Amino acid sequence: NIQGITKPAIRRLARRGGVKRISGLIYEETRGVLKVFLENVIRDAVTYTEHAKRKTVTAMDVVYALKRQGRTLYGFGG
Amino acid sequence: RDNIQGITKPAIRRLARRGGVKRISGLIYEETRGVLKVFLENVIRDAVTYTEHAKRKTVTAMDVVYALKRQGRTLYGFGG
Amino acid sequence: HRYRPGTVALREIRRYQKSTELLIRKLPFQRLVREIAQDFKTDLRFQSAAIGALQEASEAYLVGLFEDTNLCAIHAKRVTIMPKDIQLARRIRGERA
Amino acid sequence: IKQKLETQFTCLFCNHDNSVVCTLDKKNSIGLLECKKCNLSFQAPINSLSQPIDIYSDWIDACE
Amino acid sequence: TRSSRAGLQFPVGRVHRLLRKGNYSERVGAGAPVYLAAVLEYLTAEILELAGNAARDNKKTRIIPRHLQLAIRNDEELNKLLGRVTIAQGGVLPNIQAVLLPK
Amino acid sequence: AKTRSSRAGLQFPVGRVHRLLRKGNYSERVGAGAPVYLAAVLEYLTAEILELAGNAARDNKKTRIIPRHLQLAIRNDEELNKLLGRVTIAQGGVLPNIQAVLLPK
Amino acid sequence: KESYSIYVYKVLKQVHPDTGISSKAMGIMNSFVNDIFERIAGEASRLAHYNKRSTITSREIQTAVRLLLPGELAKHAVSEGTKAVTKYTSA
Amino acid sequence: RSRKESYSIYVYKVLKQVHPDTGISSKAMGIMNSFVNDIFERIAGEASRLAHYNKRSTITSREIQTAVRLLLPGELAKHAVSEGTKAVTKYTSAK
DNA sequence: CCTTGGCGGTTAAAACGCGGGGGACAGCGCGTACGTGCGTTTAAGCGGTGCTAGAGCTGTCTACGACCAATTGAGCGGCCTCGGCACCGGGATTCTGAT
DNA sequence: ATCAGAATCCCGGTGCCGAGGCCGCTCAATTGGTCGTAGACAGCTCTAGCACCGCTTAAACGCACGTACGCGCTGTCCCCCGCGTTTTAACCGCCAAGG
Ligand SMILES: [Zn+2]
Repeated sequence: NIQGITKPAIRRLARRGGVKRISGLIYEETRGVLKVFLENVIRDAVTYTEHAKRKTVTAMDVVYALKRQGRTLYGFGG
Repeated sequence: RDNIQGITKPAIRRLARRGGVKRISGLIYEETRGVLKVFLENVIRDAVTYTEHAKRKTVTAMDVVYALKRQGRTLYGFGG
Repeated sequence: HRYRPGTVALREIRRYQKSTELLIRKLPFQRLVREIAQDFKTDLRFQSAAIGALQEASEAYLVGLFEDTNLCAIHAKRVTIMPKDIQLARRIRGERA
Repeated sequence: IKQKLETQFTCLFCNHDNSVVCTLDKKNSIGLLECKKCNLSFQAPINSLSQPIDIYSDWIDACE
Repeated sequence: TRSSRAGLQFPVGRVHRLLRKGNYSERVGAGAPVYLAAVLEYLTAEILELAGNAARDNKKTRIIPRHLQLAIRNDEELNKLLGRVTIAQGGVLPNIQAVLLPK
Repeated sequence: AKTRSSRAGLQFPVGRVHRLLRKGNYSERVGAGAPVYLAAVLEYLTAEILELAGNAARDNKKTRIIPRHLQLAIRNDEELNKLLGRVTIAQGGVLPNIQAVLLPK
Repeated sequence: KESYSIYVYKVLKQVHPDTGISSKAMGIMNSFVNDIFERIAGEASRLAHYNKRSTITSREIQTAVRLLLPGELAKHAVSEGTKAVTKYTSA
Repeated sequence: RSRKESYSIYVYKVLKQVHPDTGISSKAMGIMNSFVNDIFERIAGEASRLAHYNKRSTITSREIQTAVRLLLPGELAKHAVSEGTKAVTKYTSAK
C-alpha cells in the first residue's frame, strides 16, 4: 500500500536534496506527509473532474488544482 | 533620519513577550530593525504605486489593504 | 577493502544534482496514487501525463522540504536528520495546525 | 484474473454501437464499463455471477 | 498586422481577442495589447537570453529545461518572481553545505 | 412573497448578489439558482462561525464580541484555522502558547 | 455604501439572541464576508474559463465550495444550499 | 479537427533573433508557452483589480504599466516599461 | 483440435547483516554575556489651534471604442531530413584512504 | 607526504529520431464604416492632513551587579554506512485439463 515507497527512494530524495546522514523514523514520517499531500491534491482534482462530468481526471485539472494550492507547475500545458 | 534607531529595545522586549520569547540575546535588535525595514519597504512601495495610478496625492487605508492583499499577507479589519 | 563513511553519499549527491529524471519509478507510485484516489471516487481512468505531473510535483516538493529540514538540522548543531526536524519545518510552513 | 470483454451494446451518450468494453474485476467485486469512442467510464459493483449485460443494465438505471 | 506596424513580434489581435473573452473588463482600448505584448516580448527575451548563456556554459545547442531552471535560480529578481514556480525536469541548485564536507 | 429573500426564507439580498455578479465582469450571463445558492452558503458560514463567536465571547461574561474573541474562536477551530491560515485579524494577537520548559518546576 | 450589519444582527439573534457586538467586530466580519465572496466568485470564473461554459449555474457554485472549504464545512454547506434551492424552487 | 493554440512560433522567432545559432527542445517550448500564460494571467488579474479599485471599465496602456511595475521587481520592470513605452511611441506615432 | 486459467523463467533494484566508527548524547565546569533594579533623564502623548492642499464631488463633448461586411494571407495541420545528443568503450585522470 | 587503486571525466562513434524546414490551406486579423457614452477635463466645496506648542508623565537609558544558561570540552556508547549476500518486484513463454 503506502509501503511501496522504498527506503532508497527517500534516500535518493535526500540526495537530490543534498542530505548526508539519515535516521530511522524518517521513513514512516515521510510516507505520512507524502500521503496527506497527495490526499488534498487528488481530492480537489477529483472535485474538478466531478464538475467535468467525465470519468477521467484531466492533466489540466491536476494543473489547476496545483494552482489552487498555490503550487504552480509549468511544463505540461497549464 | 535615524528613526530606524527610533526602534527601542523595550519595544522589542514587549514583542518578544507577546511572541512568547523568554531569553533575549544582544545581537538581535539591529537585525530585527533591518528585517522590519525591508518588509515596510516592499509594502509602502506597492501602496504608493497603487496611489500613483490613483492620481491622488494621498494614500488611503484601502490602498494599503489592497497592496497587502497583493502580497498575500492579507489583513482584514479596515475594509477592502 | 573498506571505505570510510560519509564519502560515497556526498559523491552521489554530486551525481544526483545532475539528472532531473524521476527518482520514484512508475508502477508502485501509480499503484499508490490509484489506491488513494479510489478513496475519493471510483472508475477514474488516469491520463498517464497527469500521472507524470503528480510524480514530478511530488518529488520536487519533497526535495525542497528536505532542503529546509536539512538546514534545520545543520542549525541544530548536528548532521543527522530527525523526525522532529520535519515537524519543525512543517510547523514553520503551516501544514499542520 | 480480470476479464476484458467487448460487447454489442450502444453507449447511452455518444450512441456509437459495438463500442462499449466491459472490465469485470471479480477479485475486488468492481465492474467497469468503457466507451471506445467518446471515452466515458462507468463503475458499478458486481458479484460472481455477473456478466456484461448485468452492469450495462445497472448503467441504464443509473442514468434514468 | 499591427505587430509589424508596431515593429514587434507578438500578435496583437490574438491578445485583443483573449482580453475580450477573459471577462477582463467591459471595453478594451486601442494600444493596451501592444504594451502588454512588448512587456511579454522583453520578458521572454531576458529569460531566454540567460538560457542561451546557460547553453553556452554546458556547450549544448538545444535547450534542455535544466538550463531554464538553472538560469531562473541564478538571477536574483527572476528567482524572487518565480519563487512559487517549479518546472518538470527542473532539478535544483548544485549546492553543498560545506559544514557537511569532511575534514 | 414579493421579495426573493422572502421567497428563499433567508436573510441576504439575492438581487444584490446578482448585480454584483453582473457588475463583476465575472461571467457574461448569470443564471437564477447560482446567486441563491451562494447566498445560502454565505449565510451558513456566518451562522457557523458566529456560533464559535458566541461561545468564545460567553467565555468571559461579556455580551459584546471583541476581535480577540474572533481570533480565539478561529484558532480554537480546526477547519476555520486551516481556512484562515494566511489571514490576520486586526486587534487579534495569538493563542496562549506557554511552553512546558518555562513553568517554574 | 452598504454594509451587512442588520443581516449580522438577524443571524446573531437566530443563534445567540442575547449577544452584543462592537463596531470593529462588525467591520472585521464584513471584511471576512467580502473576502469569501470574492474568492468563491473568482474560483467560479475560473470554472467557467477552464470549462468554456458561458454562464454559471448553481452546480458550479457547489463544486467551488467543495474546492475551497474542507470536508465537514463543505458537506454541511452543500446541504444548506440544496435545502435553500429546494424551498425556493417549491415556491 | 479542432484547432489548438500555441505561442511557439513567436517566441521561436524571438529566440532566433537573440541567438541565431541555438536549438531548443519541444517541451521547453511548451514551458515557455505556459510561462507567457502565467505572466499574462497575473497581469490581467491585477488589471481587473485595477478596474474595481478604480471603478472604471476601460483598459488603457497606463493600467498595464502600473500593473507591470506592481508585479515585477524594480530594475527588470523599469527596463520592460522602457521597451513597452518606446514601442507605444513607435506604433502610435504612425498609424 | 482450439481456448481459458495455471504455473514457470531474466534481472535488477530490494531487503538482511555486521561491525564499527564516527557521530549523537550526558556530564563538567566555567564564565562572561545578560536579567534586574534604581535612579535618573526624555520624549511621547494628549489636547487645542490654525489651517489649507486637495481630494471629494459634479456638468460636458468627444473620440475612441463597439460593432459589421469583405479578404486574405498569415497561422496552422501534415510531411520529410539530418545532424544533435545518448550512450559506449578508451583512456586518462583525480580523490581517497592506507601507507 | 605518497602510492595503488577505485571513481569519475572526457573523447571518438554511431545511430536514430525528433527539431526544424516546408508547404498547401481558411479563418480570424484586418479595413473600413457607423453610433455613443466614459471619461478627460473644468471647476466647486469643505475636510482633513499638517504643523506647532504647552503641559504631564510614564516610558526609556545607564549603570551595579550577580549569575547562570551557552558553550567548549570530555567520554562514551550505539547504531547507520556500506558493502556483501541473497531475494523478490517486475515481466515474458508452457502445461491444464475443460470446451
Ligand atoms: Zn460513449
